[PDB]
Amino acid sequence: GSSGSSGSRDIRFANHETLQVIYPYTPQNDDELELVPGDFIFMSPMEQTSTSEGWIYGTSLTTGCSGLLPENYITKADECSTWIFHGSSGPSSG
Repeated sequence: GSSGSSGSRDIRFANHETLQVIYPYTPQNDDELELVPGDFIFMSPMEQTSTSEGWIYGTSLTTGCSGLLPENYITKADECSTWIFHGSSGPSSG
């Protein structure tokens, strides 16, 4: 069949989200992950743990480590743009 587990080293056929760190954060355990200003964080629903509360499970782009972080330290990725994908536009939407 196909040689490739569910996950992958790179996001090609996955719907992983991308967020940019807006402020640093000093963790205290593994459960959480270190945050760095100017880095990205890949969030996945299959890796969500204690997020619904306020945190968010993702993976760093610089280091490559994953863990829980405060949603109040990151932001949506508005740097990457699609090629044809429209999504939605009109009422102050973009």
